[PDB]
Amino acid sequence: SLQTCVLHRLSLPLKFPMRTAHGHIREKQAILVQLVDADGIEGWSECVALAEPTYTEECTDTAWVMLVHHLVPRFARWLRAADVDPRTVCEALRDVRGNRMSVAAIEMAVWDWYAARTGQPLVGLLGGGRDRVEVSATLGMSESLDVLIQSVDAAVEQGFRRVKLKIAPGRDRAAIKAVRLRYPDLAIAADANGSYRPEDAPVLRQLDAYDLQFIEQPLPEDDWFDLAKLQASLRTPVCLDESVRSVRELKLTARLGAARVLNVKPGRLGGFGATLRALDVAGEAGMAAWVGGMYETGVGRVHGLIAAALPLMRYATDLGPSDRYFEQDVLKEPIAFVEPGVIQVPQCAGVADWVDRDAVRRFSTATWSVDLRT
Amino acid sequence: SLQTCVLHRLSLPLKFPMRTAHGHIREKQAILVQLVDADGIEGWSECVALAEPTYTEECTDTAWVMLVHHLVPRFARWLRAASQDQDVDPRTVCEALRDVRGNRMSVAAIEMAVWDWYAARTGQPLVGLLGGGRDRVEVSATLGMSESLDVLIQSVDAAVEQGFRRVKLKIAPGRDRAAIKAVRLRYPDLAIAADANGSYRPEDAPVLRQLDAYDLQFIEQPLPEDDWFDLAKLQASLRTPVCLDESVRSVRELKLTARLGAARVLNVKPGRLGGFGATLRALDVAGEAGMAAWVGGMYETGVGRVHGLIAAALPLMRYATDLGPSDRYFEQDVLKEPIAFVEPGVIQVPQCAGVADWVDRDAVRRFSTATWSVDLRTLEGHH
Repeated sequence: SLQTCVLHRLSLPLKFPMRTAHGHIREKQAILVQLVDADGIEGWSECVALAEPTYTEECTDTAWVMLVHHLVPRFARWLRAADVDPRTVCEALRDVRGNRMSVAAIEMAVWDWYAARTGQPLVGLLGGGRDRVEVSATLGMSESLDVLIQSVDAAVEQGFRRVKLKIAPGRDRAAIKAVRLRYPDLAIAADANGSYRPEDAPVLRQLDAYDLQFIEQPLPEDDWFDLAKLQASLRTPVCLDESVRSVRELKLTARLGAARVLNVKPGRLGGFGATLRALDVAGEAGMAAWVGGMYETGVGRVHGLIAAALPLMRYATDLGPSDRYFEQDVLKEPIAFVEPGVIQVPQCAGVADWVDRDAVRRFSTATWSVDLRT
Repeated sequence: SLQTCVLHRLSLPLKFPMRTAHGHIREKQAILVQLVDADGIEGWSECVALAEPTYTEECTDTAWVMLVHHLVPRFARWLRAASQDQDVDPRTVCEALRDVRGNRMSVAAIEMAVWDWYAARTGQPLVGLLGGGRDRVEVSATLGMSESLDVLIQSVDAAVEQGFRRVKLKIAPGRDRAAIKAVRLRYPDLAIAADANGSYRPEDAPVLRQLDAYDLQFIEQPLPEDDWFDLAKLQASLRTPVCLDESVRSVRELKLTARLGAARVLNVKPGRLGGFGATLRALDVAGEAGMAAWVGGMYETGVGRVHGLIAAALPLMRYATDLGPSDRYFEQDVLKEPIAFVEPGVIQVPQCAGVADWVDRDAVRRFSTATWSVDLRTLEGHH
């Protein structure tokens, strides 16, 4: 008996404005979806599209009109044709190409609502066994090795269980060697941001000595055949992030043996059902995965942490505590470490009771709603 | 220099309702991009995004905000760069937008209006500017499917009587072999293509293989956009070329297609690919790979249709275009003079140094549901 869909557009000041090409990003623009049934029971979710289409093609502005004028009307029409199963929600959105982050916002709000409605932990409905998740810190490159080392020192001293070092041609082996020299037992992964070419196979192979968890995006996006050849020659798992947009590119990856680890963003995949399907494909291929982040508000952070509880999510998540992102977030209690470098998996039956509604009112720049029966 | 950009959101009544997906609709929404320089020289283009995101992920609503709030500001910033100081080279305009992912139909509208402005500024035919040699192009007709084989054959005769040099039949499992067999027997020498719109699955391969007996020019989009290896295996099993349209959105996807042997024919739509420069890069790669290409349609207004016929002049565009005369689609279009056959089934390639002079300003104005203008030097616009 879902009755209302309310879209909230928010701007939250970032604690640590991020550098871009021509300036800086100081606010997180996010869209929260709030679903309300006839009895007042709610489910919420966050569309993770970023303000500018620099990381994927969706951005807050285009997500907003996609929800308002296309996906919400479709969802309402589908509702008006017979209790609701959150596993079937994407059937309403059958005919829509891409727009997976806008689609995810609807689909995840419906799961969140259904957890609230049934009073069952959302993580339990999805099949998440893990009770706590380890968290990684990402470290930028530095021309100075001493500066890189200090950044690792500071991370380890803040509790972190994994570090992920950015690397690139001429700025890889020296750094990783010096880090592994200093911390023989630390989990270290590397992120190459597509800076290597197939000729660099021997350099990457050289890194096998350091027992990296994975090397993320070694080659340009869509160098699929080159990637499959490169992974065949490396003992270290290749990890893909933006190269795998959908369950399809995942099947391509599996068939070619092009990578062994996935950076999963449930919103980018199109929601919880899509994440579960991806983990099925991945598990059958003998791959493993971890949850990456999109500097989410606490609503999306909660859902990401729940996804990180899923069995195949064997590596550390990039989702840190709220206070690494925002001075003030949208939850009554911020997400925080429960042990150094470790976060408790959210056991809420839906996030709604955890939302600070005064904080959502204050950060809102626009609101739009519709009666789903109309 | 270029001083103003005006975006026009249009709604054009159609002669009769066009087929949606599961519906029909009365009116074609379109976005035109208009650029004006300090001397009053103009370029136009059409953003080909459809009203619903059912063919690709872009639609009218999202393309409008992408243009207003993201791409036009980026383009203004680039126009003020020292390197655009004396000449604006349309070849390089995509560098203003190099940090945007996807959004290729919105990107293409910028890029193509700049090409168009540049031809008008230099008084050179846009087609020669892009290396398009053909002087004329042949035109195909798309025929819907009916559970009546009579309706079908009647539709085919009607297309043929009108001179169309190809027919493309809509097909689906259970309504494929019978229609094609009948048309092929009746028309032994007619170019026939088929468009499956993703209606087949890998288990249907035996049915599609039965189709090789009819010598189709291609079968378009046989499978969903679900798995590249299913496609590769199907094409390897078929003597008939597979044609991809929406499955190929970029030159890199075309590289992968060719590497997989997943298809042999490309439906080119410059807007879907990211503009004229992207289209030339796609044709390079398709020709190197042994693929044939042709230009498809998006129910374009006159602006988009003119630009699409100019791309269809390019050397590798070896098959007929789906871009037919204005009047098949609209009582009143945005050109002073409708696009028409020069001979039955044939259209003269536009020789305009830009389409600006051909635009009916009154029609553009009547069909406008929204209009946004911006001073390109400052960045103040209004509604």
